[PDB]
Amino acid sequence: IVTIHQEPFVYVKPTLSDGTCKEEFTVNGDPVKKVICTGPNDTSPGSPRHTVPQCCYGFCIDLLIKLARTMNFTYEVHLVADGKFGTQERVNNSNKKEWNGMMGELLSGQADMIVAPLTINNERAQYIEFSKPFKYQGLTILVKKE
Amino acid sequence: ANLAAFLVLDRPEERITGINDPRLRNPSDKFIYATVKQSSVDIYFRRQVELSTMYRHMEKHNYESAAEAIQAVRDNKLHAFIWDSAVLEFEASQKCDLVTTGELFFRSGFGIGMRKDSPWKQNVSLSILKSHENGFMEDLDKTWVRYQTFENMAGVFMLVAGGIVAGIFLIFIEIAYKRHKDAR
Amino acid sequence: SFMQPFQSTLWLLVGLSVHVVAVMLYLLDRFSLSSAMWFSWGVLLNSFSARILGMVWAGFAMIIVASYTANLAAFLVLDRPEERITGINDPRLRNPSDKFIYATVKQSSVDIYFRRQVE
Amino acid sequence: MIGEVVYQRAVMAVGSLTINEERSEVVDFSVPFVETGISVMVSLEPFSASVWVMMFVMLLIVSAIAVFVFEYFFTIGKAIWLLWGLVFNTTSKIMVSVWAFFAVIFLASYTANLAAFMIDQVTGLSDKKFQRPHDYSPPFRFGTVPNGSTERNIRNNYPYMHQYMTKFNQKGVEDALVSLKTGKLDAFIYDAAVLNYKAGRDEGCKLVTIGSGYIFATTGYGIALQKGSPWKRQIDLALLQFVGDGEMEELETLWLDIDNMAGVFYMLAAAMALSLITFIW
Amino acid sequence: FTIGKAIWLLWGLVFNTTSKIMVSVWAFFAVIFLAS
Ligand SMILES: *[C@@H]1O[C@H](CO)[C@@H](O)[C@H](O)[C@H]1NC(C)=O
Ligand SMILES: *[C@@H]1O[C@H](CO)[C@@H](O)[C@H](O)[C@H]1NC(C)=O
Ligand SMILES: *[C@@H]1O[C@H](CO)[C@@H](O)[C@H](O)[C@H]1NC(C)=O
Repeated sequence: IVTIHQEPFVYVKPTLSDGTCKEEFTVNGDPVKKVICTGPNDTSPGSPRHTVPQCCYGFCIDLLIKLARTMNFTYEVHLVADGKFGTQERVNNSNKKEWNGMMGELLSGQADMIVAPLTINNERAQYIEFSKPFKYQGLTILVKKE
Repeated sequence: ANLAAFLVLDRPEERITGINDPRLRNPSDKFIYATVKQSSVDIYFRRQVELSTMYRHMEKHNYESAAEAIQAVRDNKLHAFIWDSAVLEFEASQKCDLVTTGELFFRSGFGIGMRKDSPWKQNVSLSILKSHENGFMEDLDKTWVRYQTFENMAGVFMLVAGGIVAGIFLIFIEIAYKRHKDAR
Repeated sequence: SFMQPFQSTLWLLVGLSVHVVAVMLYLLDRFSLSSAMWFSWGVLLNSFSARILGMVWAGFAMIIVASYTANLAAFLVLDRPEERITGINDPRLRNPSDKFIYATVKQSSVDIYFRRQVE
Repeated sequence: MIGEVVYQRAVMAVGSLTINEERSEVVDFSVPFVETGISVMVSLEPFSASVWVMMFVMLLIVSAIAVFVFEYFFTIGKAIWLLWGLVFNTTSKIMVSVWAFFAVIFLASYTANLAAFMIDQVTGLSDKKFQRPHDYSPPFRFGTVPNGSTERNIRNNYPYMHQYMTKFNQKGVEDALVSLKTGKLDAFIYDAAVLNYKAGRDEGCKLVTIGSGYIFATTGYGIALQKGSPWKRQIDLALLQFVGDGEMEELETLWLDIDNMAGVFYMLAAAMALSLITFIW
Repeated sequence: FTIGKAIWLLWGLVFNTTSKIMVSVWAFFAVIFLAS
């Protein structure tokens, strides 16, 4: 599985020096699962990318764990090297039509499942099958409060 | 008249309807607003063919990440930002210094990427329906999506307090000098 | 409304307040004459215990009259009624209302336009 | 419609049906296009100076320092009397005049705040009112439409609540509307989209849902298809194209005082306390 | 003061015996007019 770093759902941060990720509790005194999520150290292009283990948690990982427990699956969370959703784009010199990011990772067979806050789109559904949405929303405008 | 001029000409901070905002229809350089990358926002902009050139002029660049975009918006570098409503409202709940404005347009839900040949699509859909049925998903959402008289009047109150204390301090010595002159 | 818009018991409330402050002033003067009511009216409308009580009552009265003037100003400002139509695009015109009667003359160009835009 | 699809009497069918757990097991449908779910449809400090004490302490300290300065120039017989007279209704008069100006500015600001100020019951099923309707003398008759996704959901969630709602079960929609208008039922449980439509087209807008985001189980509508029908891909692609071209948005559009009592109580309490203090002293 | 007293009081009540009721209601009318 390949997951994109999004603050509401994927809290990506470096793991503890002991090699694992420290476990804390929420406001209502319940532990939060924090699986080890290996990925690139620097998201900036043209940087010495290293597959250091990061710690990512949130709501999407909890839903993924529930699905794994219900269908006897396993978790192999790995951050996307591109750091983007990776939709359809025009390649250089008009070589061919292909996909990058999570969509390209799924198409290439490296990851057989995508657990990320990715909305349903026509061109995405043309080549990638999508299940029933787990939440419904519509994009809005963000402006600094003053 | 002062009260009327205070109630009018206020700082309403237009709620920027977005797709229906007349000021966004004119791509003014003084108001810069763009998405992050080629993601679903850019897909929708390209799909909408009526104002493809307007959308391209609005973007004018691609930001590295949503976190960097939100940091730029917080630093007032970007006048406005467009992204999924859930992320924006979660950021607003985390920090009240960022506010979400505009109605809901293009209400498209999320999903789970999966191969067509993968036989787990039915299992995933049924599990999602079961989760929506039970309170486990509702409680998880509540835990993960639900979180937590004016500057000008306080400032003017402080200013008038300083003025009155300075006035009484000066009038003390003024009256002392007046009394000394009268009672030489 | 020229008079009090809502909660018309304010007159009785202020009368009771005048009576109680008058009897309190009488008690204070005794423990220091039909003039307490006149003093209260003069405090309401411009023309140790006793003075403190009178000045506190005057402050309350001026606060009350300021609030009443603000309420009157807000009620005067609130008028709305922007013809409730503002062109063809209006919920009242979308769903016909028996109370609000509106129509054309006969099968004229307006009628033809309405029939053509059959929605 | 579900029964019609089951017996192969209708390969494709759309009737704004609600997506349910059991429906996916028997039949299949494309991605939803309109969000819906389960919703509940029901029928001095606050005015200005909310902080109150924050400016009251400043007023007290400035009054005290003014009294001290006037005494330096009676602390209670003259200074206090003058200061309270600046809000009621020689060279020493300059400080009195400026303090009166400050009081006038304060009164004007208070009036401006009053003018600026002048110009739901439940948050869902979390409250004990739904769980324990008998805690109040009037029964909390909810009522639900039978043979529906809402009644299936309440059956799957709470048995006792389902029994209580069936104790006041009616046909709904029109019956629910007339009961809400006549006050027969405090609130009604039905599809979120239908309740939103009724609120939008309500007589006087007296009926409205509980804000937004309080949906007990958010689902969609979709379009039901026959099992194994070779139309799922085309249907979902066309629906996504429609919702990405603005057709869905276009279709959705054009289709659907008290403080006076507190003040008078406070002034009466202050007057009584002052009278008691003066009587003691 | 007949001429002086009555007119002086009437002008005084514009800004901030049994006959006190009448001057009181006149001042109330004046303040209502000012508010309007
Ligand atoms: C889950 O599925 C795996 C298949 O690899 C099986 O070995 C395991 O026993 C299953 N567990 C349960 C609890 O059914
Ligand atoms: C879950 O998956 C198993 C094996 O792939 C299948 O037998 C079962 O019917 C599935 N259940 C659902 C509800 O999709
Ligand atoms: C289904 O509808 C019938 C009448 O149409 C009604 O009598 C019955 O109670 C409904 N089913 C349930 C479970 O309420």
